[PDB]
Amino acid sequence: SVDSEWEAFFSFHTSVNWSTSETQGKILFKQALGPLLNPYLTHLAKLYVAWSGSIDVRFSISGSGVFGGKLAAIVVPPGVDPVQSTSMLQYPHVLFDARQVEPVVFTIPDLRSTLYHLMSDTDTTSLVIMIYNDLINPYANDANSSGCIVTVETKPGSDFKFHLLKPPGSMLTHGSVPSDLIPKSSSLWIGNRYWTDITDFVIRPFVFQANRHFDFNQETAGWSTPRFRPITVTISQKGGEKLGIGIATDFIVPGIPDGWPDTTIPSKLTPAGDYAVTTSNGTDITTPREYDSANEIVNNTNFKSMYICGALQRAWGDKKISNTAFITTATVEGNNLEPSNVINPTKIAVFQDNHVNRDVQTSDVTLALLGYTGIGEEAIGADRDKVVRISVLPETGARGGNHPIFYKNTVKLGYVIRSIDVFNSQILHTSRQLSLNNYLLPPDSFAVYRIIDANGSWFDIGIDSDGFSFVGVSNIGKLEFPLSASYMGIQLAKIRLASNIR
Amino acid sequence: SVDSEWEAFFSFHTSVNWSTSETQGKILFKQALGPLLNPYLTHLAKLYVAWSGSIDVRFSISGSGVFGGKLAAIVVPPGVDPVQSTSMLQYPHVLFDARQVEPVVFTIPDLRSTLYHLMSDTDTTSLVIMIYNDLINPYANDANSSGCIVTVETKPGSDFKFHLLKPPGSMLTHGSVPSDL
Amino acid sequence: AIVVPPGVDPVQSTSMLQYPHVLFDARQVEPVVFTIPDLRSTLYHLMSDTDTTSLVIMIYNDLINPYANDANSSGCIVTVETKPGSDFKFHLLKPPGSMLTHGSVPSDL
Amino acid sequence: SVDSEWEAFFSFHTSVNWSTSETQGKILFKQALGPLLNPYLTHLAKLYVAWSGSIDVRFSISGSGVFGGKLAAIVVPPGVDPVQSTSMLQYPHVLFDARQVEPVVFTIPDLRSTLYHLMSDTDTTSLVIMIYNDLINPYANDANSSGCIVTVETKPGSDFKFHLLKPPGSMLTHGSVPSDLIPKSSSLWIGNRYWTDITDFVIRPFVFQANRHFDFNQETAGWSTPRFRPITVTISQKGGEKLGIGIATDFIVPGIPDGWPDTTIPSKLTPAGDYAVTTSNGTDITTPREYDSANEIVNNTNFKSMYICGALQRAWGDKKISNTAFITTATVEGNNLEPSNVINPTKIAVFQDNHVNRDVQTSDVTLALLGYTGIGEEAIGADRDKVVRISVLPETGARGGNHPIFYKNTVKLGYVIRSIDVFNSQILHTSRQLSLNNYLLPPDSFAVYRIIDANGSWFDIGIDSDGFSFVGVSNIGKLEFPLSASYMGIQLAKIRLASNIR
Repeated sequence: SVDSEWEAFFSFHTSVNWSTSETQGKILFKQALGPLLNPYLTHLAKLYVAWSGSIDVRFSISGSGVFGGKLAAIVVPPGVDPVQSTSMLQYPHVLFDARQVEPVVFTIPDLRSTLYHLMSDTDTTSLVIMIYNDLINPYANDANSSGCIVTVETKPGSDFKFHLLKPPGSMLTHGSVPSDLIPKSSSLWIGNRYWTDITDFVIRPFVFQANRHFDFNQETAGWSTPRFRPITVTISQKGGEKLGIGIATDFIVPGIPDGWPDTTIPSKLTPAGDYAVTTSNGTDITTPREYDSANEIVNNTNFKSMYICGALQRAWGDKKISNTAFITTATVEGNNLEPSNVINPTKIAVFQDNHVNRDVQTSDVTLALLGYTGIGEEAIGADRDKVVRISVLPETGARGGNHPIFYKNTVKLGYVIRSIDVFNSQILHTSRQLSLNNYLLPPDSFAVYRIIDANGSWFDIGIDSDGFSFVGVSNIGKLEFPLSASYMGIQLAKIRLASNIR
Repeated sequence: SVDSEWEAFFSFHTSVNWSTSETQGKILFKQALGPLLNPYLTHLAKLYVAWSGSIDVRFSISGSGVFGGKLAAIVVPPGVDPVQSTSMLQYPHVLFDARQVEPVVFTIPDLRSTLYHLMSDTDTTSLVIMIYNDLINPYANDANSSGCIVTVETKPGSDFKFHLLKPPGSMLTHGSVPSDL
Repeated sequence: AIVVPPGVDPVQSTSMLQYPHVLFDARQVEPVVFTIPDLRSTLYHLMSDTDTTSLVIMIYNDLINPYANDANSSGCIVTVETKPGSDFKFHLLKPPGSMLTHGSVPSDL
Repeated sequence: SVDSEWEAFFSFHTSVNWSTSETQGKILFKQALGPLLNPYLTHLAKLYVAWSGSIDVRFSISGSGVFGGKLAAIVVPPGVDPVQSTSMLQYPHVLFDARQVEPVVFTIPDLRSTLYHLMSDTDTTSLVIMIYNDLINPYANDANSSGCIVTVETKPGSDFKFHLLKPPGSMLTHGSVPSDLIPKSSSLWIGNRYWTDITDFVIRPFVFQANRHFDFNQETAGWSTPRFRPITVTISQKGGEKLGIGIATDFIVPGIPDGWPDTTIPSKLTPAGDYAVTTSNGTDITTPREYDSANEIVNNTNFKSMYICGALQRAWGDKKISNTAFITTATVEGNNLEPSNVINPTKIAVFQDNHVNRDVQTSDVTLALLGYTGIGEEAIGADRDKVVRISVLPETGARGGNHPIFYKNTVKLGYVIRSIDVFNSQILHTSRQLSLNNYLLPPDSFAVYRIIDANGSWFDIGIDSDGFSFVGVSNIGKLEFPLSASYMGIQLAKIRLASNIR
């Protein structure tokens, strides 16, 4: 019928899990006006610049005649932001019961300062829901008793109409919706500190990483392009023995080579020892911890905590066969190698095949990345003292009841056989976008992303205004890895990201 | 729209916890007439000296289809003060069920001796609620079994309008609301 | 010819053309006259609002000439006139002297 | 005004370069009906399933009062496909002059068999343009005299309206528009046979490649996932010396490991010779060709044409240090290594650190990819005899006046210093899609893609129904590499892809 059928039916937006353990007064939908709500509108809005009117919002719950409880509805005017307190209720509101099978549908009228709302106006009328009266249940007791879900649909109000038709091509002055970061599919994900695909999650209280990490304003504390490619550096043949300290050749960070690893040696170690031990091979898996016993040991081997990497030797004047490569970042005074945490154009050591005293100079070329030195079960990047900052220290603490995560990756080792992994802050594909794009997100509203395994388990992940990953569970566990994700939008970080995991 | 939007929507007033251990007949809202009810009115009243008409009162409970019980509603005329006894019920009343999801909204009509109510008149019409029939619950037993809450909103009746406009500064003869200690 | 809505700034690339446009020929002796409709966020535009509707022109198809060869072959000029639209009217009458909050046009250096 | 402003103005579609050397009668717009034309419609159509009516088409040329020539317009009914012959004109047509400054605008009325057109119906009314009378120019002479361009816009006809509103989520039965393959940006492109970013184009008459190559029907002659990751194989320690022949561990091709290189040794060579020569180092660049002279030589070094790759050794029972890796695919009868072209679960050789006669077995683990053996200026994959087929031989000859290309990549070498490159068939990101998606394209209509450097140069690339890259120039040259692409749609491969390069 009408060429505007969407301007008629209802589209789903989001839904939340109202738990019986959720104390009186607690926000549930900080959702605000603006065509960013409904997807159709949001899509259509790509062709205009002007919007006005309101948006109807139908939503309901599936309460059982047993339950009892009431939800509140309040239309927050522009310029104010709702707080998760009670006082919010000393405001004209609309009570709402859990039994009511009839889904409620009211409208968020647009009160405006201007005539027409510029696409980007993030300051508009808003509506919210708060648990008036707790959710009671006749068979209380232990654990998270229960709690039903609540959905929320959306339909463009009647009085809602656009206005200014933009001419195609004239780049948008603001930024697209952040619901386009993580790829819907677990397959191609891969860490940002290491080119391996993720295979697990890390529930932590703190997170820190600058190398290849990008901010939401496109800025980056880092020192390297959001991609993994070979590292080409020119080192001046020392004539004596191993040297290090070789400045890069072509990178978007004066000195500090784009692609150069992350951490540094956790102790004033020296460069030497052939196949330096860490004892017992064949004695596979008798070893994790602190060397397990006297005979059997867990860590030494001289150049420990070193980044292994194939490498093509230059030749300058002459002499062949690549041969080595063992790197990191620290000060190379003498034949020692004290660790620096601050990274500058004077801390890039390596190992070589220099040789011959004519003092032939400017050796090598390139080297990649393959492994690292088996420092026990230390998932690289778990301590500030080990992460190398260029100046600043990008991080994030537990905002709201949410906790920060990492992305348990996997890093091959050498001397041993094959093992150990390493964390990760941003799913590579993300950073990639961050740097190449430019969005808009409230410094208090994450970027709700749904994750789901192959059974039923599912949880949400958020994105910090800085660019980190958050979770609403105290601990997550094992789940079928044929994972796939999705995007919801934004929600005040002050609310937990529900999940049906465990 | 109307420069009097408050004279339209409902504002919260107070709410109480109706427990299943609360014996038959027990007051819950000794609340009385007078602009002191709704905050908007109460605030606006600061500019007048005269008020009249009634005030509508919407309020409800969130009962579960399981529960059973009835609440009573009674409009106590001025000059009398409700007692927490049963006999109160041998008076025209309006029964009320815990299941009813529909929130009730009736009015407290202003019966008056005078023409216009002086701001301070603490002797006016009044409304109250009493637990007609206990609150029963199929899974009784030990401790304070359970008991749901009940809210109460307020909206200025239609026939409610002030009257005498006081000139600013002329100190108020009575006293402000104690909700400021 | 393309009418760029407010909040965006035209780039000297091609993609600009994957937008509703109006082709224009070099032969057409008839001078074209269209309007730049004002789409606005507010009700009335404050004198200083530098963020408004906009129009632009881009060379769709190169300028060809049957006698090519060396040097800057040739190339003709193009003019542009202006007339206040009908629906264009002011609104707030400022009282003299009340210093202007913004700044005069730089065409006076 | 109208919430349907697009249903009013005109949108650009495509334009062509009408040359004065273009002989009488030659198609220029095989364009056919269907919302796939206009982008707005095409986009909107995502929400329906039914469309009907016609589409208006405004387009014109910028002819100079000097020129002379006429273009023809013909509305080809459904079920027939226009031929690039003259006879096409013995059909009711509409003549068209080069001088006419007034842009013509007619409609392609929808004649239909059914009531409503199912989204996928590729058999509908169609319109085309053919050069009635050559393009004449008073100052003829040498070279490609001249020739002006012609554009073509589109606007949804009035009588054009959709019909069936599909419910979201119910996966589309057909396939999206192929205008979404190549990434708009030269940056992240990288070859499909090698993980290096492209840096040049190869104008060739023939093309062949199966490994990591995908068809348009999602099928692949290949033997490996459209991605680059380490190759893990288990080889049975021979006890004697070097072995090879080790079956994979986990790949979607029985035997043939996913990721295993492409070509094989071009001669019955053996496994030996330490730093086997190919003479003169330091004698840099005195050497390309056929060894240049007696003293100086260009190719031998025993294990020539071998794929170099770091590799982590297993250990089975015992004994350490990775150490080697040099691979390819051929039969390993004895200590010889004759080349097989046909690849089966019995042709995967390597080099090792087996040792000790207890006959300790099942050695190694993994190995990656770094280099190859300097076979002169041979851009790997330039001869059928060198490319390894699993059974079939995917390729493409010069369809129409168009020529096939490759993607001159870059592959590091060893013994020398650093040099030589290698071809490539599909821009990786492409194959990636091909395998993960499912589109629709006429076996005679490419996928027009525009390429542009940083000056002005620009040309088009097409996609074969099989999945190859084509060009409309006999030779392309050097151009500023800050390249970026785009997508147009589809055009009968029988037409050349114009370009403003050279």
